[PDB]
Amino acid sequence: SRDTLYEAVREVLHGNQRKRRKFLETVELQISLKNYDPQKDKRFSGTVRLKSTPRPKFSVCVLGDQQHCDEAKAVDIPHMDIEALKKLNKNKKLVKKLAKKYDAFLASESLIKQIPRILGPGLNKAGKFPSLLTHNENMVAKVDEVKSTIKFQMKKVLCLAVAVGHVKMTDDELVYNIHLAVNFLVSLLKKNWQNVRALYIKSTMGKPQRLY
Amino acid sequence: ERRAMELLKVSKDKRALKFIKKRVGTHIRAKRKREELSSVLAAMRKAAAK
Amino acid sequence: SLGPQVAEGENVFGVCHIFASFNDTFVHVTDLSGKETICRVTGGMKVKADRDESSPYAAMLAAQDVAQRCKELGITALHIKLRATGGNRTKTPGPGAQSALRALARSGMKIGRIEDVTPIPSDSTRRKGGRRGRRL
Amino acid sequence: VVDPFSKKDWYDVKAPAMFNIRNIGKTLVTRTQGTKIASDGLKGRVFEVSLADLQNDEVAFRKFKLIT
RNA sequence: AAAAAUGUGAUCUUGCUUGUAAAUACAAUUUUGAGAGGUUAAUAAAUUACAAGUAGUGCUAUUUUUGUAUUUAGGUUAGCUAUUUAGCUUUACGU
RNA sequence: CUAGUCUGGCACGGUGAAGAGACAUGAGAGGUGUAGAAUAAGUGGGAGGCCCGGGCCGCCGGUGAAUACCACUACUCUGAUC
Repeated sequence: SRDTLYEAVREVLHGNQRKRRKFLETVELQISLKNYDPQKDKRFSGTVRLKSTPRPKFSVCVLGDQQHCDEAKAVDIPHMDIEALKKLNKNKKLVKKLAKKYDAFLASESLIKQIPRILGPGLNKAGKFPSLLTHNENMVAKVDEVKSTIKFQMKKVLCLAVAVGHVKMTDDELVYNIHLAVNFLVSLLKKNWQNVRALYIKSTMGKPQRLY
Repeated sequence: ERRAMELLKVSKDKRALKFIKKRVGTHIRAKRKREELSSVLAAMRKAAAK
Repeated sequence: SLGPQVAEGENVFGVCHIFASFNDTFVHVTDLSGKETICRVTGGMKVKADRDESSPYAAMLAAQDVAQRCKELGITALHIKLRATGGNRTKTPGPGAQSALRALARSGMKIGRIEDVTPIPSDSTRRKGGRRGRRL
Repeated sequence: VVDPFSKKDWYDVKAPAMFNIRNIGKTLVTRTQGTKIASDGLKGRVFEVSLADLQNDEVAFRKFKLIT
């Protein structure tokens, strides 16, 4: 459990061969896992926290019958109170497509009378649990929830992928994200000696190329 | 020292620590030598990368 | 233990050094040189008695067993080197060879040349025995 | 527990052109397994081929000795 | 068995993996008829139920209507063959 | 209990070739449960961006997560050794 040292961890400005598109790209962190069983009780999962979150692209489900409902319509999202929940019945799961369609949900003062129910755990470790600490109020912080925290999980492919960088925000805001990302990964890393094989570099879309 | 580098390549940390301890002496010297060999192993890995 | 050569054109040759003394019988099948063997049986394997190792029925059974083992490896024809006791004592083969040469013929083994390779001495040292001889 | 005569190849025995019949027979030869050489193991051997088997239309009582 | 939907953060009962059952004929019979083996057990085979992980899902888990009433009952699981008329397999496609 | 003697280990005291066994590196082939016109190749992908106003497959009908622009990966052979 020893991957480390920040003497020469710099000069990440070279992104001409990777990024030549019009829009802004997502530089991701991936790793190759070894000595891990996919099906049994071996579970590698956790919540890595960043301070300055660059740009996670994901959709947010918004529900409410208050001023939040009136102010969330300026985001130009298809917001709808009860017919949107009526559209998502128990038929879109019988249909083979995934009946989730949202990576985030709402937990605010409109649904605070409906939230204290028996429904507890779920996709909290997957990272689909709204809370008041991470700004899921959605009248002003709906735009700010585009910049949200990150999390990671495992599946049967036996690989890891998380979004830690974006070459809008400069690399001075991303280097501290790299510091905190590896600082939480070493702390959150059963007995497993040196799981870190090779940290990957990643952009939005493309072809393979080796650089550490 | 090249044998200790080969033990670092085949990743046997406990046997490498015991071997470096048997060669140089005390455990403080062995722990410092293991970290110095890991640092130059990372330097050689960076040199083999570019 | 298989023959890759053609079965119709040419049959696989070997030799058998048939040793037959008065109380011992070998059936030793070897190649044409003699350095590399194929199989070898003794009378003690068949009969658990040293008084009748040179038996005609046991020699017939041993010859049929060696012929079956030889057809398992795939050698069709055999030359017959008929050894005897030899030396300075006697020059007479045992009675088991007369049964064994008929048994290996009736078992289905092709017969080539038959000759003796008995170590016949011309002029040698003193024969084992006293002046008066074998008293009984 | 294994059969000894399993990994044995068969090499054909050749005669010089001054006689009639080219082929004589075959003899089990081990493969070239690493250090040892099959041609080195097949260095000194002596066969026994009669004159009637060597030359076709001649006498039969005479014999020779053929070294390989 | 298919359809309102308040819900339990909107939201279904898990084709997978791991631990448990307690089900899952005997005989004929290739050594062996008998008492175990090495059935069986333990305990990574599988169909059903429980819990975990998560491939399966926001765990746990909820409600209205329809399938009412043509309640039905009979029957096809229709063949192959022949130009047509028609002939005509208890279903062989090793038999 | 020892001179003396025997044996084993450590440094003095290296090299070239063949044979057997184990480990690692640079590369090229490399993926067909149901189903889909197609080795679903792979996950966060992305509805689009590349090149010279125009070029590609899409989103998806159908699979339990579908092609361009970012990584060598669970893993099967070829494979040259400072």
